[PDB]
Formats: sequence, C-alpha cells, structure tokens
Amino acid sequence: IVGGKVCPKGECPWQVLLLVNGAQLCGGTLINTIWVVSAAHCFDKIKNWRNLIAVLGEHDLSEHDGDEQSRRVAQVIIPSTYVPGTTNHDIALLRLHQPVVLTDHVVPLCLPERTFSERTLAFVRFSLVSGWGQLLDRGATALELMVLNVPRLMTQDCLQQSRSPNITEYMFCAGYSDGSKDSCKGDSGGPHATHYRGTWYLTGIVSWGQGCATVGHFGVYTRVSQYIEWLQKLMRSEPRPGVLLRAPFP
Amino acid sequence: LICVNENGGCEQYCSDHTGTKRSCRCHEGYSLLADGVSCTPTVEYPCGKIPILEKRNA
Ligand SMILES: NCc1ccccc1
Ligand SMILES: [Ca+2]
Ligand SMILES: [Cl-]
Ligand SMILES: [Cl-]
Repeated sequence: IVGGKVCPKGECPWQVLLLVNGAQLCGGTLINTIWVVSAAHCFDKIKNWRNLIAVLGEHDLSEHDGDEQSRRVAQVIIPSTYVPGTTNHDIALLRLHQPVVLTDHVVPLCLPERTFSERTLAFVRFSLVSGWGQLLDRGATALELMVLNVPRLMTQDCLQQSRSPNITEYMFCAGYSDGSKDSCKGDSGGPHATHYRGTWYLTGIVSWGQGCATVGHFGVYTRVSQYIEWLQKLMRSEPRPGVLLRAPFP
Repeated sequence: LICVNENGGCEQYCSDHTGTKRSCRCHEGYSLLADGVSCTPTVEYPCGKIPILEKRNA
C-alpha cells in the first residue's frame, strides 16, 4: 500500500496473509470461518500446492503476539474463464483445511448479495484497501498491515481520466491518478471493503494496474458483485481431491 | 417502496415482491427487527463488524 497508514491492530480483522514456504505471496479476505477470497493471479507460479498457508489475525510480521491463526489451504478454486498471465476474472476462492476461530482479531467480511452490491454498495464513494505490500513503487514491503481509503470510479470515467488491458465488466477502478496513493505488489488478493449503515462488505479484490501509484492511472480491482452466485454455489459444494480446482463460470 | 431506491429502506438486503411489496433480509449472524428494516447481531462475531470498535462505543 502506497500513501496509506498503519491499520490499527484488530481494525482489519478479515485480512488474510498468504504464504508459500514461509514467504509472503499475497493477501486475501476471510468471508466465513473456512473460506477466503483472493486473486487468481496469485497462484500462476505455484509449483507445490501443498506449501500454501493462510494466516488470520496477523498485524506485525516481525513478532508473534498469539492472535495469529495459521491454516493450510485445502482447495484453491479459480473460474474457468481466468487465463494465467492475464487480468480478467481475477478471483480465487480458498478452502481452509480447518476453520479459524473467530475472535476480536479474526472476523469475516460480509459477502454481500449481488443486488445489494450493484444497486447500493457500488455507489458508496470511498472504500478501504489493505495489505503488507510495497510501501512505494520499487520499494520494500510493509512489516505492519497498512490501509488506504480509495474512491471508486465508473469505468467510463476511469477510461476518460486515464492517460494495456481493457477495463472489463469484471473489474472496476479506484484510487488516484496523481501517483500518491495506491495498492501495490504484495497487496494482490486483499480486500476492497465498503461500509454501509454500520457494516462492512467485500466489493473488490486488489488485482492490477500500470505499475503502482503510476501518474495518470488508477488501481484496478476485481468486481466481486459479478461472482456472488459463483462463490455461494462453491461454498455449498463438497471438497475434491487435489488443491487446484477450475470451476465453470458463470 | 423499491430496493433500487435508498436500498428500499433496508439496513442490509432487499427483495421486491409482486405488488407494492418489499421484504428486507439480514446476513447470517443477524436478525431482522420488528421495524422490518434493521438488522441486529445474533452472535458474538457477526461479519463486517470490528469488535474493538464495537466495544469502544458500547
Ligand atoms: N493497484 C495497482 C496494483 C495492484 C496489484 C499489483 C500491482 C499494482
Ligand atoms: Ca504478528
Ligand atoms: Cl457437490
Ligand atoms: Cl494437489
């Protein structure tokens, strides 16, 4: 995250850290006790699917304070329409091997109904994006969880204000074109969370951009509203042998 | 009332029904109050609420 602030410990309780062989891979969002939403592109280069770990309750990566909960990732589900190395359909649904225990420091973000998300949440101007990604373009990653308030743009306006992948109906733009504030490498997969009448909801996934905090460009986020029914169906399904599962979309 | 305007007055989710009818609903871990619009937690850790801040104003 570029140009944000430290998320006070426990104020981003749905944030997930994904690790491969102990190394930071990506972020994610807890949506109930066994399910995490992340970005498909995070898994393009995974060789051993059995070394993926999700950590909940994380805050300061330099220490252990006892609020952290680590789980093996039992399933990584990606839509059939996602093509590795590209930007469209950038979403993954992860099943944890064992549920996390909800606590003051581990709480799911609400996955909204599609209609609510499209008709109401899509018009809330500002939303929070968070992660332990790079603090600057070409810079070191964060040791404490960072958070940034970003305004959403209608895609027509994003394209007009921007100056290369298309912005599809499965994406939206948010942030700033002055190079000061953006999500960055390492934040991929993390939440774009939107507040409405006292409750927070998952509206986007940190996905891509032209570099990070690039002047003349905005951050691009997976439009989660397009995937609500796909996600809900998969969460009712029984697990299958083998971690990676490609599931038909729609 | 209609769900596309003002969320139909619902705190959370809204369904339009045949006639001038509307039903609000709440996410799991919440129940709908008698006003027909508000949602109140039914569990300790409902989704989308931040415990340390909910306690900070309790
Ligand atoms: N917000 C731009 C971005 C997202 C993910 C990775 C790199 C850049
Ligand atoms: Ca820690
Ligand atoms: Cl099934
Ligand atoms: Cl496997």
